[PDB]
Amino acid sequence: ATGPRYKVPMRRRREARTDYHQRLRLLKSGKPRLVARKSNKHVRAQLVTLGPNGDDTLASAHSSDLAEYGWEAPTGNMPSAYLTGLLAGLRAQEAGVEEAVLDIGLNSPTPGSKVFAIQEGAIDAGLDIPHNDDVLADWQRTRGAHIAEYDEQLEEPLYSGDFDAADLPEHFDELRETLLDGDIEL
Amino acid sequence: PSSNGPLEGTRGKLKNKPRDRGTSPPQRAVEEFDDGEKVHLKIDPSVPNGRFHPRFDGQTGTVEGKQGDAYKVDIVDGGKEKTIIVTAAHLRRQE
Amino acid sequence: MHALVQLRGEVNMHTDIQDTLEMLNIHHVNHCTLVPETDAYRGMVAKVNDFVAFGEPSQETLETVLATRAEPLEGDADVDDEWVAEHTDYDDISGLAFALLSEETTLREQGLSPTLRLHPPRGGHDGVKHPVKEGGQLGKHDTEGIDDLLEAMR
Amino acid sequence: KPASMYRDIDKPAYTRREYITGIPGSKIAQHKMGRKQKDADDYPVQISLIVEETVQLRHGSLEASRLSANRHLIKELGEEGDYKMTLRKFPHQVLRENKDGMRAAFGKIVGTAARVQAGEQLFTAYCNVEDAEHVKEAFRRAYNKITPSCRIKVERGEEL
Amino acid sequence: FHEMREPRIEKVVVHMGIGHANAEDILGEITGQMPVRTKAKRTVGEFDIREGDPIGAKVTLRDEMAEEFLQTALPLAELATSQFDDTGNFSFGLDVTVNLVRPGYRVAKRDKASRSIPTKHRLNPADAVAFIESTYDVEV
RNA sequence: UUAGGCGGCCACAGCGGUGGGGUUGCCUCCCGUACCCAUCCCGAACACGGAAGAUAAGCCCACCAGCGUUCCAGGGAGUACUGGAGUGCGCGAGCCUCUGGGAAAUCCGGUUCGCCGCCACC
RNA sequence: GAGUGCAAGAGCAAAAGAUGACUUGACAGUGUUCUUCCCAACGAGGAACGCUGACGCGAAAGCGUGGUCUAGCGAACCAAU
RNA sequence: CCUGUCAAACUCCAAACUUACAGACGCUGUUUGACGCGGGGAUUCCGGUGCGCGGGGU
Ligand SMILES: [Cl-]
Ligand SMILES: [Cl-]
Ligand SMILES: [Mg+2]
Ligand SMILES: [Mg+2]
Ligand SMILES: [Mg+2]
Ligand SMILES: [Mg+2]
Ligand SMILES: [Mg+2]
Ligand SMILES: [Mg+2]
Ligand SMILES: [Mg+2]
Ligand SMILES: [Mg+2]
Ligand code: NA
Ligand code: NA
Ligand code: NA
Ligand code: NA
Ligand code: NA
Ligand SMILES: [Sr+2]
Ligand SMILES: [Sr+2]
Ligand SMILES: [Sr+2]
Ligand SMILES: [Sr+2]
Ligand SMILES: [Sr+2]
Ligand SMILES: [Sr+2]
Ligand SMILES: [Sr+2]
Repeated sequence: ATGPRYKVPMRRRREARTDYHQRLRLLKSGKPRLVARKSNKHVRAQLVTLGPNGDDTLASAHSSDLAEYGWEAPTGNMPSAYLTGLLAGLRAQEAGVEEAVLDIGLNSPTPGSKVFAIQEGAIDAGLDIPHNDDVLADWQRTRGAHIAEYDEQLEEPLYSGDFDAADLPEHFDELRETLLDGDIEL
Repeated sequence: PSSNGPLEGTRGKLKNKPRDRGTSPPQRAVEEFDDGEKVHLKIDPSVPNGRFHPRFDGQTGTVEGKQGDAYKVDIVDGGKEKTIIVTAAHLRRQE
Repeated sequence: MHALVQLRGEVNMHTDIQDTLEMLNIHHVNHCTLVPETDAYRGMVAKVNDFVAFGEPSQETLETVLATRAEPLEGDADVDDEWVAEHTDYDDISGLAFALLSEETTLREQGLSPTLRLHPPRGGHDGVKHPVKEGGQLGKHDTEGIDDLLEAMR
Repeated sequence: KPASMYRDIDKPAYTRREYITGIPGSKIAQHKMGRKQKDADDYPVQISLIVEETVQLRHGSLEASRLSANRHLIKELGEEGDYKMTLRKFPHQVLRENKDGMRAAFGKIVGTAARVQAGEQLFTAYCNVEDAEHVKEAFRRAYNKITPSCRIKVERGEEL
Repeated sequence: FHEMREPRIEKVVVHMGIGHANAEDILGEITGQMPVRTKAKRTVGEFDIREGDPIGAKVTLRDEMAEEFLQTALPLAELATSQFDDTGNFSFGLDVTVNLVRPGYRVAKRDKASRSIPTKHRLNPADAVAFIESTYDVEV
């Protein structure tokens, strides 16, 4: 920018979307990456592999296409995250993918976070992924219990639209139960 | 030379042009080569580890297996055969 | 196709330059050879440019020299039309000369020594200390120029 | 010391003051003479002294020639005549002398010189058509004090 | 268009640059929340050689804690034109700084895909004076 | 790709500027702290929960060349320098001819306001 | 352009720098290769890269075979351990 | 802004040229066995000059 000698960062570094130092350490495993990403409203999980002209996504799952199996709840929470991971995980198994390493991008490794929920989901789908159980939220929270008990302090329905008043972690069970099922159109 | 260390007279060859300064892209540090492949040897100023002796910059050897993540590349120094341990970060496929 | 004639001896000439002449089958002063005009050969003659005389000869001249100085790969045997006819893919010297000039074959392929051992230039040459443009005999010549030399070294 | 000792360019450029100490000061008093508040474009005539051979000119010679030239312009045009002259080269090359025989001979620092390539302008003066023959005379005296033969060339000027 | 352009108070930083403390207590009571020690850099002749070591304290107020503070803080100073920043900030006073900005400032404070706020969307001295002045007090 | 995710090359992509775009869609800003988690002080950030509002930021789309950069034509320049050769010139430092290569500054007119790969998606 | 212990040159910015916390991989064993000594034989020393064992930290990939890289080093006999 | 100059231990630029590997042509080798491997025997470790490029020194 200033002159001939000026040094402009790599594009994805300017955009502040790719931590290249973390990326290298990640790519060293030689395994595919389980890309866990978040949006204010959605959660995405991708199984990316290295390629000659750029990465290759062999399977993915977006919280949006979660409804395609019977999801009538919001898509920016724990139950949403876990399920999206499981879906992507299952699709991954179908593609022949057997193992991966969790890539959480610029998100923080906070215990019980959603990226770890995504990870737990993928692991349950049958994917072998280096993890640490006690960094994963305890079952109930993944189910969405923390949200139900929150709506208990009602007086005003947590959810605007009507999915339900006291919400349902039971819906979480139905959807998971539905995915672990062999049939299911992936 | 006034000294005989490994970096004597390596001012130019081990220095980046200002614009190529800074951490290098990971893609080439992870590249995979097969036994028999011809590879050009050139140290990347920005990459500290996995280097070979500077005297060998410019060689084009033959990958003949690996040691850990580094590669074992065969070359001919003048008339003598030598095996060089080097990581992909400092290698490029020929052609 | 160019005609190469070494006009300057080996003493004191760079070794890589001497080795080049040897790869072009010339090992003595006044020895001539016929070389195709390729990028590979072009570099070689350019490197020897200062110890040789070269250029494209005329059909007739090549014929005179072939008759007078061509030789079998082995032996004394004169290389006349009959010889050419009973040993080569051609009917006479002219057919051979033409094919060489048109670069379709080489003296070797036809069982001939790659070298034409010429005689010193009758009347002397223009000197080996200057190129053609300066009045000397070194370097690239005119077709008429090469012809004069080759004919003189008949 | 004779100039024969330093006039040729037979040594590496030696100018890095970060590695050389005790360099004698320059004897050149001025590089811009005459009316330095005026421009060169404000004059019809521009004459330069051109060096015909590549050489090194010690600061002692520059000053002597610059002096004998500007000193003439002063005498003929006045301490404020309407003219301006410039010595465009600066003595960057540091000079040594080995003043123990050839043992540890690297010389001690003794001076500075300017490297001038043949065909370059050492001096360039600007004057009016009237004082054209005076500047030519100043240069004649100037080239009698520097090693090489020179050409007095009239650049901007055709009133002949 | 206006709703997402009208100024706001991101933070009010109250701090006392002492030089060696017992002052934390007052800031805590006048602000309503815990104070923070302040270390220093570079050694100084004024018996200030100890690099890392208490020298001051500050408190960053956000939301109500800030307004409820300014309501009784602003009335203590005589805001002037020069006393304003170029980004649209002003510091008066024990120091009391007020950081003002528009709605989408987070864009430059978040971790992912952060970005610097365009000049057009940056607050101005004038735009600031107005906003503030437009709330219990006078300018210059 | 009517706004997304992961990238490769790593300024042709930078700097700066103009215009346009979003009812249950996307990204955001945004709203909000019971929880997982968090601030040597602040739900600012990080983390979690969520849609009342908005397209003003970001982002995506279209475009401008003033600065920086890439490449191209002409000029500078076959100049500077240079591998091979010379009973060519010069008192000499050095130069010239033949042969094979061949710049840089700079001027001028164009180019460049990214290109490409994988996945997902009215 | 700072900083990174010390020459000089080089490397480094969501770090190789700064702060904070934790920790002792400045670990034992044994190699490959380069260097020392271009080419081309030659010791001590050095470095890079492995494996086996045991560990530290991290969610994990991973990092740690001392200090970002090139100086900071010593045979046999004998003694002590 | 304008205007005057430089660098062995400066570089936004940048040759000629030297150099690793590969293919092609040339030359060479398969009875003259190359390339390479193992073994016996040395001599040698005062050099000099021209040219090109140097560094020191009048
Ligand atoms: Cl994300
Ligand atoms: Cl090595
Ligand atoms: Mg050098
Ligand atoms: Mg014969
Ligand atoms: Mg006679
Ligand atoms: Mg004669
Ligand atoms: Mg707009
Ligand atoms: Mg002479
Ligand atoms: Mg003893
Ligand atoms: Mg002892
Ligand atoms: Na780099
Ligand atoms: Na002595
Ligand atoms: Na403290
Ligand atoms: Na917008
Ligand atoms: Na050793
Ligand atoms: Sr000399
Ligand atoms: Sr003279
Ligand atoms: Sr908030
Ligand atoms: Sr003389
Ligand atoms: Sr050309
Ligand atoms: Sr290290
Ligand atoms: Sr060389």
